[PDB]
Amino acid sequence: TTGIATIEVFLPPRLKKDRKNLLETRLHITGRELRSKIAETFGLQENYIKIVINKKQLQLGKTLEEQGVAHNVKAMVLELKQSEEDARKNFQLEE
Amino acid sequence: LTDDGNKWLYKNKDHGMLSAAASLGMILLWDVDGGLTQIDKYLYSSEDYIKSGALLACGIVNSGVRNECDPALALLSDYVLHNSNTMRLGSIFGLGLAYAGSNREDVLTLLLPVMGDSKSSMEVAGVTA
Repeated sequence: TTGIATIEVFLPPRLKKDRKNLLETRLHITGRELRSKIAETFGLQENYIKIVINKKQLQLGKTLEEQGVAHNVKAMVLELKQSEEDARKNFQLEE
Repeated sequence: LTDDGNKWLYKNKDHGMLSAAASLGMILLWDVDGGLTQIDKYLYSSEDYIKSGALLACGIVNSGVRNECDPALALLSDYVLHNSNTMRLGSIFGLGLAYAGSNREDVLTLLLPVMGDSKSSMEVAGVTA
């Protein structure tokens, strides 16, 4: 409704919290803002979390309305020892 | 395989790299987070040939389990079409391990073009089927 949905994201075990710590935020600011907002709301680093969103991956070069991510788009927040892009550098060191 | 792996693998020539990288995922099964985070120091290797190695590790980690976020298709799909023959070997094989018996139409469909991709080498095909 009202062009918005709830993202059911998944966080990892090592960051000890509610294992699936949801990641609530807007969807209009760019993916650069996405890791900014995927990190700002529920206490994550803008550059220490990747969000594999709805069987896909964040394209943080694009906004959440354009990067393939969107509202309601569930993601596994791998405990990427560096950013999404920095685990697109770290998790991608082996990816 | 978790501390000096770059050193360890470097003494394996091609297929040696493939095997060593894949064990990285099998060393940590049933952890799409810990393993996938133990999957962050090799695959993008200067000999990117080992990408199949972590792709098997990528697929292997998801084998025997199912995550709601469908990690196996996401990471693997972008490289199942990778032109390099070795890059694809890990993709299709690792994907098969991850979703073995899943029968998911998407992954099955995505695997469909692999069969018909003539450019794919036979070794790509045999693993593909």
